[PDB]
Amino acid sequence: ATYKVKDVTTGAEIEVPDDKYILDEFEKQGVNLPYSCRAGACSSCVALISSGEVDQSDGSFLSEKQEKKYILTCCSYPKSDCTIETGYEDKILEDFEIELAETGLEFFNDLKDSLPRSGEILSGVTAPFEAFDHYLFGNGVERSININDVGFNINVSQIPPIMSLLNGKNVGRFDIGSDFVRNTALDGYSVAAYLGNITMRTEGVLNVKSDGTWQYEGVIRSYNDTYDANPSTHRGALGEWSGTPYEIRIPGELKIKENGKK
Ligand code: FES
Ligand SMILES: [Cl-]
Repeated sequence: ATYKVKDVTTGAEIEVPDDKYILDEFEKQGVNLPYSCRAGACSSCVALISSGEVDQSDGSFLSEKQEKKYILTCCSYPKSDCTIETGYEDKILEDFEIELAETGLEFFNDLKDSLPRSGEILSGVTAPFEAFDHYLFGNGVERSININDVGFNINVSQIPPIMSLLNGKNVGRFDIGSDFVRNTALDGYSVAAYLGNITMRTEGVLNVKSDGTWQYEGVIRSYNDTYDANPSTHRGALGEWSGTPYEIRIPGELKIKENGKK
């Protein structure tokens, strides 16, 4: 047989026969699709499949659960009419990410009939689903969440302006006041999945002694997150599982106090 496989990404619509790989056939009819290993052992050629099915048993990199929504194009034979989305490597979810997504949606549905779509976002495990629902249905209304409710786990070792002094023959008392970017994946997938990269500010004093002991004390504050979950973002990846961008105000001050030895 020969089933039609459409690609959202390139727009193409190739007739691909059940005995041939999706990548190869696309390449034959002139469509350049991404790849690297060509041996079923990475994710360079991964696509989302949103309808139809395939035989990718020839590949191994994807977990059992990944394979429900993701295919490896360099090892995939269609078994039906397929719509897919190539170029998905940079949006793919890891197993532990998919588990959190699956569980958090289940819990979100448990409160999705009385969502305010304004004010405070509810913290924790439902936040990513709440922030995304607001993206679709909130018509750009500002939202907020206190910096102490987000669930940040921030260490000195993760703050560049502090560490550029701390890794260096620097001794004495240093006042530090600077913006830095926080990739909230450091704080675990449930914060990342709605905050992504966010600009923060730390103000405090670092003491470094000749003996190598140091201590730091100060605070952290956050600028507003710009929430955009369009089709090319990680947040959009969790969504596909149009809107309007919006701000998340993150008021308050987080306190920071640590010490160590070089
Ligand atoms: S290119 Fe490595 S899995 Fe297809
Ligand atoms: Cl600055």
